[PDB]
Amino acid sequence: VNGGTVHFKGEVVNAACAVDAGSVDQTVQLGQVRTASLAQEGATSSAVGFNIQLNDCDTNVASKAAVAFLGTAIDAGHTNVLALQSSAAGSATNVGVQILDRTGAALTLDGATFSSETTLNNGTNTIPFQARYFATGAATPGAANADATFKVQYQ
Amino acid sequence: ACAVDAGSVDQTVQLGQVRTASLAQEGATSSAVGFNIQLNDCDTNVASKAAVAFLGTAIDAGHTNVLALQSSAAGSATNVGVQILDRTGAALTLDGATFSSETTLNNGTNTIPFQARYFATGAATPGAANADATFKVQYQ
Amino acid sequence: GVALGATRVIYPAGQKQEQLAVTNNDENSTYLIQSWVENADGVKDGRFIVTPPLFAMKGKKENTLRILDATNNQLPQDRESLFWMNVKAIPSNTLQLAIISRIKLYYRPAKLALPPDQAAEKLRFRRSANSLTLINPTPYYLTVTELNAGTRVLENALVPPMGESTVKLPSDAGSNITYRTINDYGALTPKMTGVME
Amino acid sequence: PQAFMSNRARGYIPPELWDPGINAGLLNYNFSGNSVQNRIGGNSHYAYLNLQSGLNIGAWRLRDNTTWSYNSSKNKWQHINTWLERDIIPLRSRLTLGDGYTQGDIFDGINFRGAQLASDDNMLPDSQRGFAPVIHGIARGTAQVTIKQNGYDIYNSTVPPGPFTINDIYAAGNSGDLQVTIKEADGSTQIFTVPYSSVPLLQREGHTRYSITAGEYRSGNAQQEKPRFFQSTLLHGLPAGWTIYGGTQLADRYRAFNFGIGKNMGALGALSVDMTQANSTLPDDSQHDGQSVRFLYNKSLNESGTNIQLVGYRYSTSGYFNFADTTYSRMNYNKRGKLQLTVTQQLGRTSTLYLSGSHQTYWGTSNVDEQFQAGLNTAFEDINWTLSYSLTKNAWQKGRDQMLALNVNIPFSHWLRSDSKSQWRHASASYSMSHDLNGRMTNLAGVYGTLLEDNNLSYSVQTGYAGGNSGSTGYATLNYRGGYGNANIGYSHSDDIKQLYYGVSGGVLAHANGVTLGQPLNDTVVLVKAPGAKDAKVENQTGVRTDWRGYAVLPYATEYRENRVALDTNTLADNVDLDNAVANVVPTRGAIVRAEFKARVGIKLLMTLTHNNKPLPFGAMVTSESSQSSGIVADNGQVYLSGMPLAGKVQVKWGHCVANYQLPPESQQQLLTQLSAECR
Repeated sequence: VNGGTVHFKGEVVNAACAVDAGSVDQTVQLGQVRTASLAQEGATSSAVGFNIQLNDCDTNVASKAAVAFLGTAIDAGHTNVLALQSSAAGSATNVGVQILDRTGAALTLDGATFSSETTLNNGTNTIPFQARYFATGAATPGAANADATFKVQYQ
Repeated sequence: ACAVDAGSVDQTVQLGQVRTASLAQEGATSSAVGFNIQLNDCDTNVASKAAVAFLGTAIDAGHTNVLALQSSAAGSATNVGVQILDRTGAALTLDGATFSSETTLNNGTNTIPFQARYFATGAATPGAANADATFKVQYQ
Repeated sequence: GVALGATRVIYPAGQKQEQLAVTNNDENSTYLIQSWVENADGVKDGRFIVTPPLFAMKGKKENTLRILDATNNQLPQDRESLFWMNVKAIPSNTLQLAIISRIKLYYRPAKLALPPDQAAEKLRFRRSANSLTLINPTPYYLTVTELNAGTRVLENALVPPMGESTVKLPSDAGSNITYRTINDYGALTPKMTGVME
Repeated sequence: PQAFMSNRARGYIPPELWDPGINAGLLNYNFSGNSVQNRIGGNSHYAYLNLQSGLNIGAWRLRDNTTWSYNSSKNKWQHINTWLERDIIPLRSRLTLGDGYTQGDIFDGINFRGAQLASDDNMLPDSQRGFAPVIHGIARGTAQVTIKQNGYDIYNSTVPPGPFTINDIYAAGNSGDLQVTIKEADGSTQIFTVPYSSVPLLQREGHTRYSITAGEYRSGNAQQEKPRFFQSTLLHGLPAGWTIYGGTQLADRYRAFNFGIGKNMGALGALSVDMTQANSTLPDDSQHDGQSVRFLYNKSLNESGTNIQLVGYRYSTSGYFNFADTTYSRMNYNKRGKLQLTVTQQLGRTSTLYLSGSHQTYWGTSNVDEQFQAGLNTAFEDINWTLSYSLTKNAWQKGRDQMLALNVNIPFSHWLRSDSKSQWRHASASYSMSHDLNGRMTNLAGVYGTLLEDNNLSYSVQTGYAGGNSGSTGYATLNYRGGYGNANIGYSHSDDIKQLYYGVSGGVLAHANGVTLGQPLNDTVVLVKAPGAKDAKVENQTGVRTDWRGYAVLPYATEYRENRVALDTNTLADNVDLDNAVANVVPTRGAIVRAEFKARVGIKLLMTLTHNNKPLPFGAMVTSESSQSSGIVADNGQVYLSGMPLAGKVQVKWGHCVANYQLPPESQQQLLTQLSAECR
């Protein structure tokens, strides 16, 4: 007519954020290079926008994560310009891609991280970035696809 | 009559490790973990049917069918509790008088199965979830 | 995009193989996972070996990285040691993005003078002009967040064990200091006040 | 528009991914034995063996139950239940042939033997379960909707410029105030709130549950007969918070029709009223017609999440009998009214006062069966205490019949430090004191916990004292949950009684790849097959280890859900490396699903390969046909290989090179070996 007690013991573990960059395969499309427009070093191209979503995680762990970009610099002077990674007939000359910030300031590719400042969009936490071409003297009609590395320090 | 089996008086159930991805929003539940309550010497003539009722602290009035995890020195998880299902798969109210589904008492040993589950009321913070419940048995 | 099981992996001394879960939530995504361990200076090191180093993940799948020890008991047994575990997801005219998730690997000696619970409280503050130094006598790495000097946050600090970390403080901030350190599992400890000792 | 789009619910699994299982046998045994030694009657031995056989061939699941009893004086094998079950995916239903029970909620629970086809709710995604309002709306322009609870957000998504219906809202407890907020790109945000109150008889809009049962009636009592009967049950969720539930219970002598409606009034609460009209032929030739009404009310959260009230009234007019009264013997006082009032009040965020009152009056017999229950459970830090009171004044002169109980649970972690390595951390002290309001005291103080590395061996030593008689009843128990079975042994000592309990429970699977032993099974089971990986503990389960052949069985797996099965890489032989340490299986109801793991038994090797004194390029594939192994070069020519012989050769395909290598026995004994081998 009477019984005892049952106790339940378990652990709830925090999970790291899942990073989604732009479209599938972490790919962001860029407009084709304009040979006439990419004349001088200061010449630029269309600043195509994209975003990185830190989904499947809490809005606190996502917000506390530091963020950085890195890659291969094309030249000593062009620290912020990513070297194009292409070994074919489609390699272009004196071209590269720049990863900009929200405002439009250049982002260092050395690895110096900065606060994410994630915007809490209805879905999840998001950080927007932009990419644009940066000529360095000359232009060539070739597909100047590049490769960059995203670093997220989960504090 | 009969009584609860020796050893089933005080029982411990290891739910395991669950992640905020599994419990991120209100109503999300983890994988059920089975556990049984055993009765010995229950004869058909003395008591045909029996059922149990669990008595435990509710995390909030709104969710009276789920438990409240106890605070710990290291740190207790927030907005998550323990929910006790049944053979039919429905939740059990943690009130003393609300009993479970009836069962047929076979002569001798009789095992009644139940499931323990994690129930998240909102976003779940990481930590250790430990909960207690007291169960009483009514024979018919 | 790949995800790690926890944002903080604590490896106790004396074990051989820690485990860390890697998962792929996206159903249609082919990935190449490359994992390694660097010291506290961001230098690739062989003291911890993550196996398999590079492997291919197809679709929605979960694997387990085994962190094998090779310290040979050459690390100090007095205080915790810090390492950085980096997991990179190569997504094998367009620029591709490879994500490097970096987590903290705490090599924790088996026997310590103080339990982890009391480490957070014993964190004193040395206040001076344009400085809010945090002194941590406890032998644990303290992850101080939401460092409020009255009405303003300073930044997120990582105070080493038995060390004094430095933080720049604007003079307009008030005397009152409130903080909260991230615990073992990754949650936020309730907001404590700060003593001036 | 989203409404026209076939948007799937959250956590939806296609029926094709569901695993029927494997064609395999099943045998669950539970042997128990009691040695009772009393000074008056010497010693006696009792034995009870419960054997549950089964066969899962194709999709059909045959199950059979048998009991064997022994006293110390004869053997009597007694069948109990046999049933052949199956799941019909197109009908979203479950079919059962043979013995079974009626899960009827509108009607009373009935045990039978026949055919039952009943819709199953577990097959539905977890999101579309229970009761939750479905949001219908028209969004002008592409908008973003955030249906948010009183506390936090629930459903955030994007909606096209058209009609949209959202039915993925979770149950979210009994009561909820869902604020639907749509935000258009151009127009100002549009918000509206909907409250709801759920009742177990309420169903979601456009949701149907049905149950068709036919066959003989089976009951434990020998007096009751075995008439054939039919039972139809239907539960439909109409739009706008209405639910229509009907039922028909037909037999030779009993014919009943139940009709009822349930309503979700929102802030007011939830209501459910049903009338059952029944014509029954009693055991005597007299025929009785009757109607019974079951009114049920659920009030929403009063104050601010403090009080919840449930009022269940049942009026059974004279001449209303259930099926049992009809099915009584050839020759063998009705309930004029029943009232259940339950009030739960939460206070101090820790104490939960539960008050319950049952009040049943009969026809003729004016005596009322009053039953009052009051529970007060509080959880102050680790301390967990409970004070309960009961008062039962029934018709058959039960008197006052009061009872008081006090239970305190104090874990030892309250005093032990957080990082303590002592086994005492997984221990607690339970103190119970019961009074019968007459001087009868029942004290019981005990320690309990687990004392094994995997926390399998659960121990419990509780002494006691029953005083009117003054008997100090000690009680010791040890349960062990190993990888082969559960073994429990206990010693119950009294003033003149010594009881020794000893039992073993286990499960046996005669699958295609030999016989596998393990813990007692529970409906669905997962057969983890990792040949060559001996004694490898599985994850998130206690005491479930692979046998010497590498086959183990998981006691429980959630049906029609994505569950993870992981092998603990920490407690695994250093000579073995798994290609995949985690698998996912979606089992059907009562299905044996194989989670296959590939394990390499050779030594673990890290090879630095250089071609023409140059490291091999990134992404190069290094295979070895000698032991069937593969790997990918990471950097600097470092490649990982699992399951490799002592002396061998590997092939490298950067875009065809061979690398020979030899290893010493000390290298073979090393955990992970590192060697450098120049390639051709």
